Parts: sequence; C-alpha cells; structure tokens
Amino acid sequence: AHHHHHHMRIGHGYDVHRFGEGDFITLGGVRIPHKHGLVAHSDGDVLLHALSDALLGAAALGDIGKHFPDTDPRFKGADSRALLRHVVAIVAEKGWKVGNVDATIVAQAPKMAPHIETMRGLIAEDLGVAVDQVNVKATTTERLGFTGREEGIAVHAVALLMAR
Amino acid sequence: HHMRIGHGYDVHRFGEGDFITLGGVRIPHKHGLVAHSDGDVLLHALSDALLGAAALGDIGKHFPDTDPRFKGADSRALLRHVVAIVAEKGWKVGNVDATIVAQAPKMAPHIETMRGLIAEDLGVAVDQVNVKATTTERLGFTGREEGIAVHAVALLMAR
Amino acid sequence: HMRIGHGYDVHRFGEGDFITLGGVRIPHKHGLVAHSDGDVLLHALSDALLGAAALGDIGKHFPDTDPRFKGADSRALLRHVVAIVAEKGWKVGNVDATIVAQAPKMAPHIETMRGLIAEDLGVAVDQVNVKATTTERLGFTGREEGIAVHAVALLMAR
Ligand SMILES: Nc1ccn([C@@H]2O[C@H](COP(=O)(O)O)[C@@H](O)[C@H]2O)c(=O)n1
Ligand SMILES: Nc1ccn([C@@H]2O[C@H](COP(=O)(O)O)[C@@H](O)[C@H]2O)c(=O)n1
Ligand SMILES: Nc1ccn([C@@H]2O[C@H](COP(=O)(O)O)[C@@H](O)[C@H]2O)c(=O)n1
Ligand SMILES: [Mg+2]
Ligand SMILES: [Mg+2]
Ligand SMILES: [Mg+2]
Repeated sequence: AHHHHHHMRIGHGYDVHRFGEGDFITLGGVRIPHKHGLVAHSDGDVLLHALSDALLGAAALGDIGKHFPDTDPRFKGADSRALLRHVVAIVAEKGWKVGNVDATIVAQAPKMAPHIETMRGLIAEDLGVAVDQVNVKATTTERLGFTGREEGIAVHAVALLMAR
Repeated sequence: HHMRIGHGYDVHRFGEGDFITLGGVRIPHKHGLVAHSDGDVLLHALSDALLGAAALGDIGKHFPDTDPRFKGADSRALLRHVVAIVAEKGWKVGNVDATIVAQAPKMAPHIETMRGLIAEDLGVAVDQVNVKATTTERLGFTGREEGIAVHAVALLMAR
Repeated sequence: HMRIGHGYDVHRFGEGDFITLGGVRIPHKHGLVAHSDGDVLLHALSDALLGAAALGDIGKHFPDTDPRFKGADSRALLRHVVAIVAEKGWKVGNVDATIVAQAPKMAPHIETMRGLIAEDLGVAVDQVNVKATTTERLGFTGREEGIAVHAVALLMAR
C-alpha cells in the first residue's frame, strides 16, 4: 500500500548539426530537398535526436550516447527512427510512456511548413501515440546567430512522460 | 488528471523605432523590434508554448504574416485567441514560465506589470505566471544587441 | 498539482584554470566570469525551480550588487532556492539539464554532478538528469567564448 501513482516527468532535448554536402536533409523522418545535407555519423535527423534526448532526459536515463555509443556496431549507421523506437522501448521498460511532445525546428532555410504534418504522423507512430499528442513547429531567428547565417539547424524538444 | 507540456522560442531583430513591446508593456528604447505584428517576442513565445502543448501548431499557422489583416496586430489579442482555441480543445493554463534574453533595456522595472497583463489574457491568477530576464554576458546575437529572444514553457490542465 | 519551469544561463570564459559546474571543479584552460562561483548549471536549475514556483529568478534573491555573494557557492544558493520553493508549497518532481559547451569534456563528471544536485534538491538521483552537448563549433559556445545551460523542472504540490 501507499505506493506512488500518476507520476509525470519532464524532459528537454537540444540538438545542433552543421550543414555539409548533400542534396537533402532529414528531419522528423522526412527527407527535405536542400542544397546541403547535415554533417552526422548517420542521417543527421536533429529533430528525432532532440526528441530522443527529451525522452531519455525525462526518464533520467542520460542521453542517446549512453545507450547507443559509437563503439557499438549494432547501431552504427542506424536510421534515427529506429533509434527513437529503441529509446521509446527503454523508457517503457523503466515504466514511462509518452504523454505529449512539442518540438521547434530552428532553421533559416529550407521552409519546414509543407513537411510538418508528415513529420507528426511518423513521430506519432514511432512514439506509440496518437497524432494529437505530437506537435512540431518551426521558426527562424531572423538571420541572427548560427542558424540565421545558415551555418546549421537546431531543434528544441520537450516531453512529458506518464507512468505506465 | 491530464496535463500537457509546451515550449516556445521566438526571436526578433532590432530596427528603427522608439519603443519595444514585451508582455503587453511598452518600454521606451533606442530601437524598436521588427515584426509583422507589434513585435512582442514574449507574447509570441508564450503563444507558441500554449499552441505547442495543445498540438495546434504555432502562431504563424493561425496568424500568417502573408495576411495584411494582422499587420501591426496587438499580440495580446493574438494570445487571447490562442487561449480560446486551446480551451475549445479542452485545456486551460496550469502555469507558464518565460525568460527574456536581452542585453538591453533592463526589464526589471516592468516584470510585475507584464505578469498582470499576461495573467489576464491567460485567464489565470498572477501566481500562475512567471517572467524573468537574463543577458548572455554580451555573447551571441542578443549580447551584441542585434535582437531579443524569448524561451517560454507552459503546462496545460484539463478544463 | 504540478508546475513547469525553465532556466537558461550563460557565462563567458575568463582567465583561470578551472570551472565549477554542477558543484564539481573541472580543470580547464579558462575560468568562467561571474559574481558567484560561476556555476552555470546550478544557476539554470535555480531559475527553473524559481520559475516553476513564480518566485522570479535567482538575481531577485541573490543580487549581484550584494558583495556578500561574491564568489558564493552556487550549491548553497540552490539549497536556499529549494527551501523557499518548499515554503511556497512545492517540492521537486524531476529535473533535466543540458550543458552546452565545446570544452572541457563533461562526461567524466556528470554522475558526480547528479549526486550533488540530487542532495541539494532533496530528491533521489533517479529524479535528476544531466547531459552535455556541443553546437558543433557553431555560435558563441562553438567558438569557445562561453558555456550555456538549459534546465527544465517539474514541481509537485507538497
Ligand atoms: N525554416 C522555417 C522557419 C519557419 N517556418 C514557419 O514560418 C512561420 C513564421 O516563422 P518566423 O516567425 O520565423 O518567420 C511559422 O509558422 C513557422 O512554422 C517554416 O516553415 N520553416
Ligand atoms: N535585460 C535584462 C536582463 C537581466 N535583468 C535582470 O538582471 C538580473 C541579472 O541578470 P544577468 O546576470 O543576466 O545580468 C536578473 O535578475 C534579471 O532579471 C533585467 O532586468 N533585464
Ligand atoms: N562538453 C561536452 C560535450 C559532449 N560531451 C559528451 O559527448 C557526447 C556526444 O555529444 P556531441 O554529440 O555534442 O559531441 C555526449 O553524450 C557527452 O557524453 C561531453 O562529455 N562534454
Ligand atoms: Mg544529433
Ligand atoms: Mg514573433
Ligand atoms: Mg549565472
């Protein structure tokens, strides 16, 4: 008796990748044509990485690197949707499911708007939730800072977890 | 008892003008803020935190800068609309917390005024609203006084 | 009932041979410039707690104009924040923080930070998350001009 119930947890992820050569970027599982790619060991999906770290952070499980180190061949080159699904499983094992997530793509270019709803659908599938539990938005910094100078893209993500 | 989290981040550049508007307060200043609306970075970030928590997108979806009807819009009115459509979806405000990231002007004399206006627009008590301000120690675009940034977070509760 | 808060703090590097983060002394080619001991991480956590509780920010409670707090241990400042948040009726549910720094390497120090933070917050270690990341040499953190921290907190009614 007298156990904890209906507990909730907050997490926040902030990720950055710099532009490099390529013909597209990948955000939220969606390939977006662009004259640069993002520099990364795999697909450079800044949005899914930030969401992953928000989930792990809420669960006090560290960050992606703690669970998928580069020394581990299993996850070498892994698709970031597959990584996110593995994060969801780890967090579930610890007793937590997703209540909702909200994320902000900080990018001067390309435009994110036409891709947002597709991202929401894929993220919701990977998180095991309804689309109404997932929000993605975007903003520029009005040509200020490293995102404004088109040097890279940043994402802020927050997550609220609920006890399973 | 269900709840939702949201986060908003907004930036506006300085431009010509004699005041800025933050949290509904007009602060005399050497520059204004450039924006389609009145440029209230703080109310924009709060609006996006609320829309984000309710999975309703962002303020640019609801009040596009391609629509001249929203030119110079009072961001308090935009925020009140956000509160209304969040309520329609079944949520009210639990609490909000925001950080103004600005090298200048000093926000301190205006914080409590901002809290009262924000609480009124959100339909909550002043104790459910926190506003704070910080500098970046003259680093980065806010430190060079190129613009102002705001981070806001919101927790929604079931109506 | 629960409450959300967020803190963001930045300090610039200055001449020195260590920094203090999460209560831990980390050797470095520079120090951090600050009125206090410069612990960006504890400052951001303090502001997330105060923000959630609608108690303002840490400068309201420990003004930089007061010489008595010059060089102050940011853990002691945090312990006071925890006490006044409790007096208002709130305790910590969990916190999550991100150190944004190109250097020094934070990884060897994180578990030590979590232990000190959890003690100061009056919670278990499994209620405290700290992670570190770079901006891939972009921006003022990428140019090694300073360190930033983002922290979020969820408070629970006492
Ligand atoms: N890279 C970006 C940046 C912003 N946007 C969208 O543009 C609108 C206005 O953004 P700004 O306020 O940054 O101009 C928002 O609705 C935002 O989601 C976008 O679709 N792609
Ligand atoms: N633009 C700003 C920036 C900070 N401040 C206040 O100054 C104090 C210290 O902030 P800094 O250490 O960032 O200078 C804080 O309490 C903050 O509320 C302000 O009143 N206006
Ligand atoms: N200042 C820093 C930045 C990152 N890190 C470590 O580097 C890992 C990967 O971070 P980046 O992707 O930012 O390089 C983190 O999970 C953390 O263990 C660190 O230990 N100190
Ligand atoms: Mg990444
Ligand atoms: Mg705006
Ligand atoms: Mg500080």
